[PDB]
Amino acid sequence: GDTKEQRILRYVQQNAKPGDPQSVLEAIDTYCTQKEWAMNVGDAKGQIMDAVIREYSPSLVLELGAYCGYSAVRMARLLQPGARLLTMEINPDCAAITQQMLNFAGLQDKVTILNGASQDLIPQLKKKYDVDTLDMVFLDHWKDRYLPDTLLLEECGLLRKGTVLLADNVIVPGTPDFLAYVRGSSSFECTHYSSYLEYMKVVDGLEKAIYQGPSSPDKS
Ligand SMILES: COc1ccc(C2(c3cc(-c4sc(C)nc4C)[nH]n3)CC2)cc1
Ligand code: NA
Ligand code: NA
Repeated sequence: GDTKEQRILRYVQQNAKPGDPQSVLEAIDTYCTQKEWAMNVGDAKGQIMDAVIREYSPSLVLELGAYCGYSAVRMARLLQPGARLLTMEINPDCAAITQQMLNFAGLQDKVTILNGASQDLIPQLKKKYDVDTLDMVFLDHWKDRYLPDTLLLEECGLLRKGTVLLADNVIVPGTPDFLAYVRGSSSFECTHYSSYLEYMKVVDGLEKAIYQGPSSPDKS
């Protein structure tokens, strides 16, 4: 039984070149803009992601919401040797697509795919995936989970001063609880990157929130 996600993967395999992540990105963006809409960061937002990756040169990245693997390919292709992407995907079939997408792109050695819910997997990272702290987190999963998973990352000790969080769709459909919290909290230094939705003629944006450390207890 044919699914949209299988169709995306098929289009890449036919038209992109194996071992060429850039051709894979172009294939998906072409498919989604010309053939069939799909939840896709798209190339405009993708360039903001690229710039963030290049600026901070993360050695360990956590992605929430891999879907078909476009963002995983986008980020992993800019990771240095020894750098790692951990990506989480709650749907088993999408997780399988993401693995095949990364395999095709030649990036499978840089990426660990975890199939499960963010709130179940995030607390296992220190013990099971030998994580200390994360250099960067990309949020693009269920929008009502941005705030609680950010709070969970903090309390699990996975954030350090300087950790970049980059969150997509903070305007459309919107994550106002997440935005209120990080912008108002002194634990996060925030900036907003506006970008037009490729399909919709509505303005969206990514929020970049840089962790400053835990807030200090009240003194004497
Ligand atoms: C209806 O809107 C959607 C639907 C699906 C998605 C995707 C997604 C979400 C997750 C979740 S959810 C959760 C609690 N932990 C994880 C890891 N993995 N992949 C991207 C496929 C994003 C937005
Ligand atoms: Na998105
Ligand atoms: Na803030």
